[PDB]
Amino acid sequence: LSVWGMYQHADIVVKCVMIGLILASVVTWAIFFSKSVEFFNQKRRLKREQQLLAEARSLNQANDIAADFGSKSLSLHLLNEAQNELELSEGSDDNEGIKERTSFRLERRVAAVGRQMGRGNGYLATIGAISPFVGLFGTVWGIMNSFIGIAQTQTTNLAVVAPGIAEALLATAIGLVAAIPAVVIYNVFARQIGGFKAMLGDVAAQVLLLQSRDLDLEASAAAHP
Amino acid sequence: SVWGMYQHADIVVKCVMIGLILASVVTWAIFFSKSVEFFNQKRRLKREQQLLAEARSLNQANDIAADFGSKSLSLHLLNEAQNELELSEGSDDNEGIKERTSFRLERRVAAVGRQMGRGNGYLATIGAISPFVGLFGTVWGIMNSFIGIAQTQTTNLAVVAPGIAEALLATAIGLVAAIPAVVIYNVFARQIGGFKAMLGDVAAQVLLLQSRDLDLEASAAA
Amino acid sequence: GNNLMQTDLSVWGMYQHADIVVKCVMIGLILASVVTWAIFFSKSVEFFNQKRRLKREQQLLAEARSLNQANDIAADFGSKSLSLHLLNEAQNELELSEGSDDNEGIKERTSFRLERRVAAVGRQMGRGNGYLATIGAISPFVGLFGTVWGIMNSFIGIAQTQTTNLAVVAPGIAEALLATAIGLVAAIPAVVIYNVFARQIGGFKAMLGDVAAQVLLLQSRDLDLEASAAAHP
Amino acid sequence: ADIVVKCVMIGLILASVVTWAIFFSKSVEFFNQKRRLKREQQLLAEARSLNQANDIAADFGSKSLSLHLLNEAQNELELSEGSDDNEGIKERTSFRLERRVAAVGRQMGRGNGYLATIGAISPFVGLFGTVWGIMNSFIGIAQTQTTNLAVVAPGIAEALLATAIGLVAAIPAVVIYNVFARQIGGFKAMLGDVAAQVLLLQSRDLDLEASAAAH
Amino acid sequence: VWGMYQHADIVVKCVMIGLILASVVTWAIFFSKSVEFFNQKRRLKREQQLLAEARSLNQANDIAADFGSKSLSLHLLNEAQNELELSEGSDDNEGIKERTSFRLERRVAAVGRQMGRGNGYLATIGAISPFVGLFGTVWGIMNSFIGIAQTQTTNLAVVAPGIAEALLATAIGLVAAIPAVVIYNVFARQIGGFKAMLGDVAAQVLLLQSRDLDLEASAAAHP
Ligand SMILES: [Ca+2]
Repeated sequence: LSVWGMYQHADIVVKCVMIGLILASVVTWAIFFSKSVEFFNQKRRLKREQQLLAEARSLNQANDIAADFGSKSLSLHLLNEAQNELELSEGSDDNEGIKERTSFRLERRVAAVGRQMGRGNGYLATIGAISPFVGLFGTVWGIMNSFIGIAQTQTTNLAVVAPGIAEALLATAIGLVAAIPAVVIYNVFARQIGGFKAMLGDVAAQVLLLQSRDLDLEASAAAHP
Repeated sequence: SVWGMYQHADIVVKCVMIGLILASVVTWAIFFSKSVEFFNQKRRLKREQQLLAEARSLNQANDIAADFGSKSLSLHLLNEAQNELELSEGSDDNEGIKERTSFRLERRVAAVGRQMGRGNGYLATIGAISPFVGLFGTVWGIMNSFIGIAQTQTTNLAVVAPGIAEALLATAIGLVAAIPAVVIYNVFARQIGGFKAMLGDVAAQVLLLQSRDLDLEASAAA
Repeated sequence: GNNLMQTDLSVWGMYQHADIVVKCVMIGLILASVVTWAIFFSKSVEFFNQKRRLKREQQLLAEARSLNQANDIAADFGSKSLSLHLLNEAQNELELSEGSDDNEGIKERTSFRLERRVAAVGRQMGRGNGYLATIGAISPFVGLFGTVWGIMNSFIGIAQTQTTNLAVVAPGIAEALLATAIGLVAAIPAVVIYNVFARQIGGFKAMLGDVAAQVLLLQSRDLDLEASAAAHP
Repeated sequence: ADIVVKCVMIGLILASVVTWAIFFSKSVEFFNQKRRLKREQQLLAEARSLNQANDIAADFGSKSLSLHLLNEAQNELELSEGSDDNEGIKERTSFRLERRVAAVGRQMGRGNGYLATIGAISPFVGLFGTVWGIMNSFIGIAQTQTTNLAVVAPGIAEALLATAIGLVAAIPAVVIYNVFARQIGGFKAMLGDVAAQVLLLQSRDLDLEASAAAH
Repeated sequence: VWGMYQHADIVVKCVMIGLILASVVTWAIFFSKSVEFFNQKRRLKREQQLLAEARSLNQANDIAADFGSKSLSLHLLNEAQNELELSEGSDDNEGIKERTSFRLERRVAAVGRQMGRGNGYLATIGAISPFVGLFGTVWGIMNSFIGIAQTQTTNLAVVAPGIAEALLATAIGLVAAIPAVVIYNVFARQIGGFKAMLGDVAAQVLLLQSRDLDLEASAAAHP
């Protein structure tokens, strides 16, 4: 029969397989659309902030440039951690310590943001990996039930069992149609999350470089009046 | 008709089905016990991390964590650092203290990570060998099918059907055992990674407090 | 019953034995093949030229016994020269640090900068290889979809028209298999080209890291020799 | 019958023999190594200085791992006598202990490769056997001319036996391989723990000594 | 297997000849790189044993003098001496140490990379040989199904040849794929071990240099 009349004419287990695979497709495309608009906005904002800080030339100038980036700015956050470390460290003779403590801080928040970016990629990787074998389960179960049928009666003449076989194969087709776009989407999102991490670490590095240079130049100006 | 499929079938395939069945049960037991364990451990650690965010020195962190409980992971990290300070008493070299402390604490995070994945070994091997076992069953079934053609001498469809049915059942059960073990192993591996990361953040907070405090004490003496 | 009235057809008459879905799988796979080969031909000449240029720069700078001599060597390398960019970054760090007492800081900052740049370049080399790895990964399974859908249609044919024989849905079965065959032919060159690019990119990264390391070593040694000559005249 | 099918089957059973040899011998090795290290680490728990750790380990047996790590640290101190730079000693000692620990891990892993591959490829040489046999059968039905698969069916069943055996060979290879891999993991952690204790003792004693010498 | 491959299809003839060339390449790579790794690891193991006796960099240089021109150890020692000569006149021994370790660990990496050469081809052959064999079989059964119609009968004898050629493609695909991947893994493991040993020799060189710098500095400070 049709693909439709072929679905509900199948075994309850095979029905389950087909419906589950279709829902998997829905989750794939939902994740795709939302995360796509998200990454485009964040990448634009970060690129803008980064090129504005490119001119910074000191850490206080960078703070002045970043003042209006918004409270949700990742650059503003990294700059604020460096400022927080300096202020907590007021009175210390050891600039190496400040530098150490600041690098540890920035590198850790960058890492954390990357871990936010990937939330949901676990579902994509899992769907693309497991969908073909789930479809495969469906068709194996369907054809298994078919052959359990042919030796009961017990028949010959393949044309009689053909519909159950076709209905079973539809399960594998749906399994593949679910997996392939999941795999593709997973690949692009991995590439973009990597690129985003790289950009964010670029800003964090700008911050550390400014802080390091500032500490050294100030210590030198203080040692020789 | 699964109970009817169960022994309608060959002794070898009875073995395949029962063994794989057990594989599934151990898989899901592991899933439920360790999964609830991870929910609880994560919830407790996240709470302790919030309370300790309010600490502006190490002594205050120790005061905040005092009543965290006997098995608290944050309390263990703080105490490891306190132990290094106590053992290093009288030393002029704060770089040495900092170094020794990080080494100890990071070495601790790793170990906690190692014991979270303790059950994962079983999952990894089950998902590893379940298709093999399954495949054996199905290879057995098709083999029997040819014995039918040989003993019956009639090559119609009704003769080959039992072996094909058996074989397919073995493949189906092989998939049911293999797939969840594999994805559960991956989910647990991810959860362990995030937990190691959170715990590493608490250790980081401890190290930063100790480093800043040492520097400030040394400057107040100069 | 005896003899026949029928026959089969050629490649164009096989195409007539697939449904609309399988026709799409085949044509889409073949276009996929075209993008793999365009990627290959475009990136190949690019990589070759940059690799020759960099190889020359690296051999010439390997002779530099000092950071000043290295600057003289690279003087006219061109505006787009990667080596010249690394040297200019080291010079920039020295210049931004003018007035500082701490040479460790300069060394630290310079290494942090240069290593960063090398990594970025690697990323700018990897552009498009994701298309290759993805094409080589999923093309055999796109082909498999074609095959599964085809045999499904064949079993529908067996079911509506009774009895059996074959001869009817047999061409459709052959066409379905053909879809997997085309899938494999799409996957293989993608996988091989991809491996070649992974190797060549690895070597290019090593060459850049060699230039970068030579720059850092010259800067480190020169800072220390200057510091020692300033302490003890 | 045929020829190569039976050689696939025998080569698989040979592979099984190798699997079992590795299993028994490695079982002994890992269990004795783990027991020795566990005790050594418990006894070293008490030492309040590097010297106290050497003295405790001094009768561990000549092949003890803990005693070797301690002797590396002691050797580095002895070689560096006369030196005013304790950061150097520390550095050198860590480098040594890191290398030595790594090398020991290398040795403990040896032979696990054979398990990994036997478990990986054993079902495919099995498959090769059946494919070869059934290929022979189907050149057989091409010869003469037959129908009624019943003539060639027993040969085809014999051919499948080769895959069956391939899977049987692979299964224990794979399990033993996993068990031994978790073992190598635990052991590397234990060895790193003793190494770490050595480094901490030496570092702390170097610092308390340098301070007391200044004042 | 003689008349057989003579009567086959041109495409399947291509998959077969390609697969067997893959096989010959794997075994050529295997024999040459096998003896090469054997000789190099013998040489290095002897050198590491002999250098374990050095109590300083000069003593190591005397031990290594006749190691030969192709010796990796001599290369490492000469590199470390070169760093000492270029830094002559510098008061900063931290710098010297830093520069030296950086150089040696990169030389080690480079040797590893140079041995990783050609293992790529094994990795690629082991990667695509199942795809080619599998293509062969897919083509074979495709052609057998084309065979049944026309003549438009089922039976067996015209269905059997396509089955025979497909199975042949699988078999030769296995014979090409399996040894290529196994050899690739064995060589990757050997390369890892050699790189670790070489790093061990390098570390010996670094430690001797470090200790000598510190002892010279101490003998100058407290004469
Ligand atoms: Ca220092």
